[PDB]
Amino acid sequence: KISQYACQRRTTLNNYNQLFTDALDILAENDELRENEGSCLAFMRASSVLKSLPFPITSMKDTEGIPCLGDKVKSIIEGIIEDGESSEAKAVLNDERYKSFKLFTSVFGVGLKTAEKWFRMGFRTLSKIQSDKSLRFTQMQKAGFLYYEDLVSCVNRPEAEAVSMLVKEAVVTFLPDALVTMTGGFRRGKMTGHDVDFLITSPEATEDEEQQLLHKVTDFWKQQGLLLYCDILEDHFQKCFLILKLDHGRVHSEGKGWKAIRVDLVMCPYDRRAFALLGWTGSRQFERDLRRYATHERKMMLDNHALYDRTKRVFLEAESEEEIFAHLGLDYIEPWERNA
Ligand SMILES: Nc1ncnc2c1ncn2[C@@H]1O[C@H](COP(=O)(O)CP(=O)(O)OP(=O)(O)O)[C@@H](O)[C@H]1O
Ligand SMILES: [Mg+2]
Ligand code: NA
Ligand SMILES: [Zn+2]
Ligand SMILES: [Zn+2]
Repeated sequence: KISQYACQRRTTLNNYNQLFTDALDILAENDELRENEGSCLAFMRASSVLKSLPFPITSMKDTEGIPCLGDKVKSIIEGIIEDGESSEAKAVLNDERYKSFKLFTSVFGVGLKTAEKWFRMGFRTLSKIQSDKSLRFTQMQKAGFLYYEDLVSCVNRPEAEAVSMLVKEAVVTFLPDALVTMTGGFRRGKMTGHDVDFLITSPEATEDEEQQLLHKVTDFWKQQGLLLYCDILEDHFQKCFLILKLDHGRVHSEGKGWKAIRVDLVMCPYDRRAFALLGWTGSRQFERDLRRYATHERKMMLDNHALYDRTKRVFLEAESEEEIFAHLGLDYIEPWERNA
């Protein structure tokens, strides 16, 4: 029996139901833009469970016994079986509010509130936004527009590895015992991503040394002329959202000779490294279900910093992700099996 929880399913990148899940992902994204949290969650859970299937749905009979497939979702699956397309997802792709919100929030520094403001002002294109004489932009948005074409092109594995080298070189200069781990999509086996994420931790660094590392690393890059954008502002761990200048010569896999890359660095206390690694590896749906399973099935409270047992009234310690899964009573799910 397929569990309703992503943390009790193995979800690899070989999706046999991309026709269904691409449509369900568009409908979920539209509900997120329209602030319809409930309908968003229903489409996300349905899409997630279909991603775990070891076979493609080819008839409505194939959906029997699958959880998280409500009547609305089954109508969408039925329609795709009928003519290979989703009329509902096609209408979203042609909707002016959906097109505008996707386009505006694709700019680094632009969220739902700014996207909504620009749409209600009558803006539909980034060219008209950028060239407007009355609009005032945040420092994040200015960087978002300046490096737009590089940031909107996907980061591949040779680029991610070239960034990892840069991060490690900088970090070990100030903390030689530091452990630097690539997290996010790339840790789950993905070939591409919109950014590169790293978890940094040090077994011997003091509270002050831990606090100063991201300032030291970014000042070092600022001096080297590689820091294009930097925000050291917050999970509750110290983190930074950056734009780094990646020289093409550093990539072992034409233009200006470099590419702007979105990089996120997270510094955590050594003792919480397993909780942080688990939270930053993802996927988003895998994390949501892990936390929901912990609460509803185990009366435990899980986040990126700790695991608390409400019955035993104790915090549970872990040196690895495997120990967290064991505390929760779950079979271990490998990072490449967390693509829920
Ligand atoms: N601010 C935050 N607080 C807690 N957890 C976070 C977080 N930001 C991200 N995460 C978790 O860490 C991961 C990476 O951050 P993001 O780059 O924004 C999404 P991603 O799908 O994992 O990478 P992608 O750009 O390759 O698609 C996600 O899987 C996410 O669930
Ligand atoms: Mg990521
Ligand atoms: Na954005
Ligand atoms: Zn990120
Ligand atoms: Zn916390």
